[PDB]
Amino acid sequence: LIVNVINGPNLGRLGRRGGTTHDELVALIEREAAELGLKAVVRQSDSEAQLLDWIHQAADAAEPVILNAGGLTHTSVALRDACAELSAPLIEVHISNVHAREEFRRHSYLSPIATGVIVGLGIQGYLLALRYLAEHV
Amino acid sequence: LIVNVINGPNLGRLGRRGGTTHDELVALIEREAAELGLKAVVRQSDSEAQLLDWIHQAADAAEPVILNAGGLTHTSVALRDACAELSAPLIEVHISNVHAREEFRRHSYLSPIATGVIVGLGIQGYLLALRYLAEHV
Amino acid sequence: LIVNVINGPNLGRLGRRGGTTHDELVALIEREAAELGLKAVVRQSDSEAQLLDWIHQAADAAEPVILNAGGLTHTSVALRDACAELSAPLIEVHISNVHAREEFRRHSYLSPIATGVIVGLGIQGYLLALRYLAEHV
Amino acid sequence: LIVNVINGPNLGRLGRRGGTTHDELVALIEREAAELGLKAVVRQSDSEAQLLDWIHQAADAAEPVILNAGGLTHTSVALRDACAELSAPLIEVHISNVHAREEFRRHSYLSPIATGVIVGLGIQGYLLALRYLAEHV
Amino acid sequence: LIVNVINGPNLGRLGRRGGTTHDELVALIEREAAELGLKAVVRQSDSEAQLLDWIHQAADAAEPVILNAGGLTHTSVALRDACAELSAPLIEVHISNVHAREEFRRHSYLSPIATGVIVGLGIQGYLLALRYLAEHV
Amino acid sequence: LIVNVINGPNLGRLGRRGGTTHDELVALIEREAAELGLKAVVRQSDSEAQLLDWIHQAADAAEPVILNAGGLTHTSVALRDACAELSAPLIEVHISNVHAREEFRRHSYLSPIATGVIVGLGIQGYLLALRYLAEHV
Amino acid sequence: LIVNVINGPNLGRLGRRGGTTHDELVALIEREAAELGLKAVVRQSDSEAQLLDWIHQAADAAEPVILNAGGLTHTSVALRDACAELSAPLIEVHISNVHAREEFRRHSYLSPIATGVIVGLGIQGYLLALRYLAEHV
Amino acid sequence: LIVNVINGPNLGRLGRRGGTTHDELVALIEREAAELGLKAVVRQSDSEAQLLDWIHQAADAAEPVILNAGGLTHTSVALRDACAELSAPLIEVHISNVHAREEFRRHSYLSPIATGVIVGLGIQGYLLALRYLAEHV
Amino acid sequence: LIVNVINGPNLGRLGRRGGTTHDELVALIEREAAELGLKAVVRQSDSEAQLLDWIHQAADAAEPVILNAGGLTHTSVALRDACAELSAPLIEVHISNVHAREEFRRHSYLSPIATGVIVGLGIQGYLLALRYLAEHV
Amino acid sequence: LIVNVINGPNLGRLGRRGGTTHDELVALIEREAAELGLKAVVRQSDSEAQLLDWIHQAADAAEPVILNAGGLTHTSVALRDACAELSAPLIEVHISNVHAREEFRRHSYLSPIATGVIVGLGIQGYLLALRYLAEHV
Amino acid sequence: LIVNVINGPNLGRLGRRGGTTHDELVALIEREAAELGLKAVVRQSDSEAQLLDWIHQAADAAEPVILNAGGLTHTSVALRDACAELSAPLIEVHISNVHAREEFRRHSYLSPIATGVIVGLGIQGYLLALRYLAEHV
Amino acid sequence: LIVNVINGPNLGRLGRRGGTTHDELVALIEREAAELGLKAVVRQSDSEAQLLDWIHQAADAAEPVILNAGGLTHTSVALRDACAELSAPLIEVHISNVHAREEFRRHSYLSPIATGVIVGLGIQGYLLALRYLAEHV
Ligand SMILES: O=C(O)[C@]1(O)C=C(CO)[C@@H](O)[C@H](O)C1
Ligand SMILES: O=C(O)[C@]1(O)C=C(CO)[C@@H](O)[C@H](O)C1
Ligand SMILES: O=C(O)[C@]1(O)C=C(CO)[C@@H](O)[C@H](O)C1
Ligand SMILES: O=C(O)[C@]1(O)C=C(CO)[C@@H](O)[C@H](O)C1
Ligand SMILES: O=C(O)[C@]1(O)C=C(CO)[C@@H](O)[C@H](O)C1
Ligand SMILES: O=C(O)[C@]1(O)C=C(CO)[C@@H](O)[C@H](O)C1
Ligand SMILES: O=C(O)[C@]1(O)C=C(CO)[C@@H](O)[C@H](O)C1
Ligand SMILES: O=C(O)[C@]1(O)C=C(CO)[C@@H](O)[C@H](O)C1
Ligand SMILES: O=C(O)[C@]1(O)C=C(CO)[C@@H](O)[C@H](O)C1
Ligand SMILES: O=C(O)[C@]1(O)C=C(CO)[C@@H](O)[C@H](O)C1
Ligand SMILES: O=C(O)[C@]1(O)C=C(CO)[C@@H](O)[C@H](O)C1
Ligand SMILES: O=C(O)[C@]1(O)C=C(CO)[C@@H](O)[C@H](O)C1
Repeated sequence: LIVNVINGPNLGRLGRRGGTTHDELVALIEREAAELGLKAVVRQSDSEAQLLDWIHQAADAAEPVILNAGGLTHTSVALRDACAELSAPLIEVHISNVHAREEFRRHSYLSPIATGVIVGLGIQGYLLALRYLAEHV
Repeated sequence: LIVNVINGPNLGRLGRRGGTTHDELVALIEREAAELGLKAVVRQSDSEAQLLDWIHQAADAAEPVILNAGGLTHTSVALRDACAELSAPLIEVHISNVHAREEFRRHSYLSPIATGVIVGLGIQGYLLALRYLAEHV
Repeated sequence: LIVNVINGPNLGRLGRRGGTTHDELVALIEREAAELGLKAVVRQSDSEAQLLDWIHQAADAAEPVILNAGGLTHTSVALRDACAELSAPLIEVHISNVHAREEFRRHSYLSPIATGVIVGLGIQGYLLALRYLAEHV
Repeated sequence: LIVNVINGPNLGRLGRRGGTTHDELVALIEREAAELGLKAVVRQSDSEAQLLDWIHQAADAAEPVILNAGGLTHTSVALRDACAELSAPLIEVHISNVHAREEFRRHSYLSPIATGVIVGLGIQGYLLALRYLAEHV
Repeated sequence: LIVNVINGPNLGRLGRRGGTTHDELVALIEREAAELGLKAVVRQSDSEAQLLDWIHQAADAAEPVILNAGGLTHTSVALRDACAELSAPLIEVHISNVHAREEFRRHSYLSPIATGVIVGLGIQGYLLALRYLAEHV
Repeated sequence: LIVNVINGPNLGRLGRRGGTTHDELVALIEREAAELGLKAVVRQSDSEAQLLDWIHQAADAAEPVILNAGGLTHTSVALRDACAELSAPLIEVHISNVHAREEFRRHSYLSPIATGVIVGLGIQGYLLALRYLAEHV
Repeated sequence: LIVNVINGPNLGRLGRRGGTTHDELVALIEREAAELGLKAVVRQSDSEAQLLDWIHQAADAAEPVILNAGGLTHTSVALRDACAELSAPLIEVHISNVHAREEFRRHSYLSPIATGVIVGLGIQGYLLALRYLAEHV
Repeated sequence: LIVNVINGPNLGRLGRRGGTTHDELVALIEREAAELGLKAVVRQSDSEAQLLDWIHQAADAAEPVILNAGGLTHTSVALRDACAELSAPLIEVHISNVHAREEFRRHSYLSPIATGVIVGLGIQGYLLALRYLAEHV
Repeated sequence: LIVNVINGPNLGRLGRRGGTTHDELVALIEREAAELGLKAVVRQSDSEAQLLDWIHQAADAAEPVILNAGGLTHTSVALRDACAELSAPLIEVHISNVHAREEFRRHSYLSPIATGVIVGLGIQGYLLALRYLAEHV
Repeated sequence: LIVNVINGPNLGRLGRRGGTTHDELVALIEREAAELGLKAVVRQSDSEAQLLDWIHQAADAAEPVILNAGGLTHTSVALRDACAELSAPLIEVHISNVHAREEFRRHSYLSPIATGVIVGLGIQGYLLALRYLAEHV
Repeated sequence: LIVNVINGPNLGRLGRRGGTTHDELVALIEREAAELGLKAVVRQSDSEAQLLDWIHQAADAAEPVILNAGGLTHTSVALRDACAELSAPLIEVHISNVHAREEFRRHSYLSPIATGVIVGLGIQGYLLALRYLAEHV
Repeated sequence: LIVNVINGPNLGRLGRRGGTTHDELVALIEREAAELGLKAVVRQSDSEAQLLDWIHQAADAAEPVILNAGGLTHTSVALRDACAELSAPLIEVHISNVHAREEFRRHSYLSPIATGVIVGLGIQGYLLALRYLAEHV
């Protein structure tokens, strides 16, 4: 019924970073989420402690999370441990294809405790992640 | 307009392997592909040489491929080299979450030369992969 | 009651490869298997897709497998995934002592999902593998 | 004519460790060894220095050894160097399937200087190891 | 005379994470610390920058620290560098046994610049850490 | 009610190795163990086979063990396998901070099958280990 | 015309950490920067999210950055990704010689996407970094 | 007198893959092989089992092989084991310079059991390989 | 029109090292190079600085190089950097099959910046390398 | 008062290698060194033995060295051992950013025994290195 | 004045292992040690606990040790820790050249805490080790 | 009858590097070599090409070599290949204990093709190496 979309560091910068901005991204998600009969609560923070607080809320609330954690994907165990609490499905999103880049990008602390992972499908990955969650209730 | 869905070894065995069989899988894909205005040509082979021949056809034809190559994902460079020819988008599909399993499963020769990757969303990954390709023409 | 003996690539070549040929090997197994009150269905293929099809049959049928997969032992995850289905015991056979050779030979994708492993006892390993299966029904 | 069965540390504890005890194990081996026309001299020690002294005796005497060295398998070069002297066949036995366990268990200092290796066939591995030695004189 | 107990990310969640909550934990520490003739100043933050500021205070003040840094243990050099300043003893605490879990958990940037480490003794580790500090003034 | 304190090689040498000797150590433990309402049975051996025999006794008896195995910590799988039998809690003790020394010292075969680990708190670690066991019956 | 000097965690502590404090450091930079005809905007934060926000400003503004990111150098991909946006030159500064210390300090996520790197020249590295930027406009 | 030229997977695709096709390649080899007084029997297959059967024929026949095994070079031990039988010279051919590409391409299971290796000289490598074999009878 | 053949350390010793000496080698190359319509300028030095000076000349002159750098192949980046300047083709020659020897021999700093590589074809590799260069002008 | 600038192999080639030649480089250094009140003695050699002899002179003389050792940076321990003697400061210079290139370039035997390191600031690094040495007497 | 020669496991077997036996070895050492004005106390044990007890005696007594620890060289930290106590010189002896054998033999826990090491000079290494100790008092 | 003592780079510097100089070293060797009935031809060079030329002479001449190759020990394959020619014994000498230093010092390309190795016995190692060669003719 409710989905939490959580974006980590440097995901404010889309565009600036042919560029669809985060404000547009929120717009998209929220539209494609109203057709699915869902509500999308989309947030972005550069602060790990903020991201954690949001994932705590989703844990207590048992609402599924769609998480594009940015560069913390590859480095953060604190984040992963907060994700591990979640009882509702967790879906890991990457806009770029990470496996086509630096080799250090090919490890994710989050993948192994997520339900599943979408990578390289761009902005639409978010929308697809939504559609998975709609069809699994 | 046309999408090639290609399944590698042991993907005949779905079910037998709560189990949705491959025949059902073909049924699904072909239905969700008719709503998208697409045609889905879905095949499965245990033979690498067959898989290659199908990817050659898709290369010459420039039709996008959705490829769940099975255990050849982790081992086959021949396959990857055949995928590399493709001019149309390539999407890598995994039913199980591979990153939640054996560590050797977390390397894919295909990922780095694919457009993108879906993992752990089950049978639906195929359907989502479709939807990406529809929205990108 | 029935045992499947499956030999992978280059195991046709025994002798040619002091040499007991595969035809002799089949002869042996089938004799020592009649004394044990068993039936031995012994096959050999250079084709992975064939090997898989045979292991599929043994999976559906729930008949134990004795598998000397050759050089695919060290490289094939597809094979291992097909072996993983088996409900009846799986025994991995190696004629040569693999640990006495190249270091890459000392990893087997099959070992960890087999019941057990015989290595370096030559042609007789097959016969011993039989005897294990007889005494465990 | 004579076979030395040598068990390393913690192999006294079988049972205690559905459990067939070492005393039963000795009983087994000695019975299945009388049918083969062999004599089985079965010993067990937690002391490496004792194990070595027994392998020295077998070296001087040129009597084949069946050796389940326990956790010293994975760690001991001293043992391996004592085994290296043997002129009669050496067979390495493991009750559990070692490759199905911790990854550190998948290296054996003994394997490369043994004639061959049996793993995961339980208590019977000893009996099979016997049968190899009978048929090779 | 004064001890600083510092808990890192996700240590607010004890219980929720049979569960003794952090508020209970603070209660414990502060009780067992009054019997030892000590004062326990116990804090928790998800923010690394906050944790650092607290460790700066303890550095300037030369008051011993008991630090359970959470998932930052395994990843943070910034934290370790702040701990390195401390002149009073530093004790690293882990509730779970970390060595019994994922292999990446078995490296701690903090251990080598701590006085010592307690792991897997649960909530009591904190109390024991206290008792070390009491007996060493 | 009874605790087994077991010290491995070179732990006789405390002092000789500002030095509190083992005889003093036994004295300590036995005093702090009488206040806790416990009995401490403290032994030390340079012989692995002896250490194993003591851990066998504790296994059969189901009495908790406090084990400082010395340099066998880092090398011995035989020891670890004997510790694995224990049903009562096992606590691993290190006097020095091992993580502050050679890098090879930072792996312990014992840690992952122990209840927990104390490191770098000196002689007192033993006393703290006691106190854990008292409070957990 | 304008240079951004950005210092990461624990760089407030210079001195306390023969010690020239950060306030002195700012004093220095700002003096040697007025002789070069430049303006130096020098900031320090323990918060990664703050550091990122400052690097975002420098990215949008296209003003060169001199960045001593502290312990986040060795661990942070989020930081590196924010640095990657910069169009103006980026210079990485280290006061201590990092290659003369722990081996983990010899990898920097920042180096490969920086213009260049100064290491071990102490406080003056900042001043030299300035002088590079003056001579390259 | 006779040379076997064997091409592995995806070597049908030359051109399609400035492009000289395989049919042209066969044409070349067969021309430059008639001047050398040789006969060239050139085949190509995507099927490993076919490649093996051809190498078996060359083994029995003791006719030298020129082998460009494609992506199976880097992955196949079965192939290597079939090549190992050959008594006549084996020459490994690569059109592209493999060492100038992905790092995984820089290991060949075939190289160590070949007579020698040609890499990066393009289509002509085949012709040079011929010329070696002519001058060595 | 002109080819530079450059041999590194210990290549004076051919023969001494069934042995064709370097003087013979020069003789060969110069003969097979006159039939190809080429001129071969063949040199050998044990001195890296000399080898570099010769490769500098070939760089300035834009004349192709055939380089058998000896043991500097596996160790020298200085050499590789000098080879990198060359605009004319560079061909790496090895008399022995290097991949059939020590594992450290299987890395070449030169391979990745060469046009191509010949290995294990003996003295003739030089002659083949010539023939490549003739046919590519 | 005197500074030794020492350039290793292939640093003669600047320009040839938009290009400022070594002769220009010497010109620069010597000018910017006269303003600093210093004398710059700048040399370049492709010969390691020459470089060593120059560093021996600087060692005996106790005059600081600025050393851009070229490709010997990454490979030479002999050089590093000669640098280790120096009592006056040693500064390591790299024109290119080495960390932005091949991964093997990111280890320097010299860095850990140098005072400090400048990398990627081009020709000016030399001038900055000078300025460090002037301000530190 | 007194030297302790200590031989580890399997060093009883010299000869049996052209063979000079240990009894001869003791004879040698004791003769060449009387000419040097020394006394040689030569012992051998397969038991680590015995070896340790002897090294404890040499530690307390401050008499130099010549130690050929056999296969415990490569595996034993307990031994190394006992050797670390010694105040008198420790010399590590190996009869065979260990670096010419298996790669695992090329690490010695003892080397780094020994005064020095002799390897591959056969039985005489002992005599040379003596001569070092004579000339260093 | 004749022994070649060859010292590599930076071994001129003994003393300067309590210091016995090389001139003294030559003096020593030549004295202790006259008592042994030998002649010692002792040379030192910083030039690898010189060292090689000397080892070539010893190869042709079949006179044993005592080689302390300095930092080229750890890096040079060219040297090792020149040493490999020698028919007379080769003894590797190190003054310092190399295993007590940097970890990169614990690999020697020379050790595996030497007769044996002396390390950490200082200047006397040379004299002992002599004595080995005297007693082995
Ligand atoms: O582009 C993405 O999807 C990505 O997850 C985001 C960031 C941050 O921009 C990067 O840190 C990741 O490597 C990739
Ligand atoms: O389940 C999947 O999606 C998967 O791609 C398929 C197979 C084959 O069943 C496995 O070989 C892969 O590891 C995972
Ligand atoms: O000899 C065997 O038992 C073996 O399994 C078979 C082959 C193929 O001959 C090899 O590929 C294996 O390494 C070993
Ligand atoms: O169970 C076995 O066969 C085994 O060899 C025995 C021990 C000791 O119980 C373990 O140390 C080995 O890992 C496995
Ligand atoms: O449970 C612990 O003691 C621990 O330190 C805490 C966290 C965070 O909950 C984890 O990140 C650590 O891996 C283990
Ligand atoms: O000091 C300890 O606590 C320790 O467990 C003991 C020994 C043996 O003295 C060492 O072998 C260990 O590395 C550390
Ligand atoms: O001293 C430095 O220049 C340095 O960049 C700073 C810190 C933080 O003090 C450390 O984290 C770095 O390793 C080194
Ligand atoms: O181009 C070649 O020579 C090559 O051997 C062929 C293929 C298959 O095209 C690739 O799989 C190899 O990496 C390189
Ligand atoms: O034999 C060769 O072709 C080779 O290039 C030459 C030398 C030097 O003899 C060796 O250093 C190389 O490993 C191999
Ligand atoms: O460009 C440099 O600064 C450098 O030190 C020089 C050389 C040699 O040109 C290269 O060998 C180094 O990798 C980088
Ligand atoms: O031969 C030796 O000198 C040696 O130290 C002894 C043994 C035991 O024989 C081996 O375990 C060592 O690897 C080598
Ligand atoms: O001191 C030695 O014996 C040594 O061989 C010599 C040098 C060069 O001084 C060093 O390069 C070696 O690491 C050690």
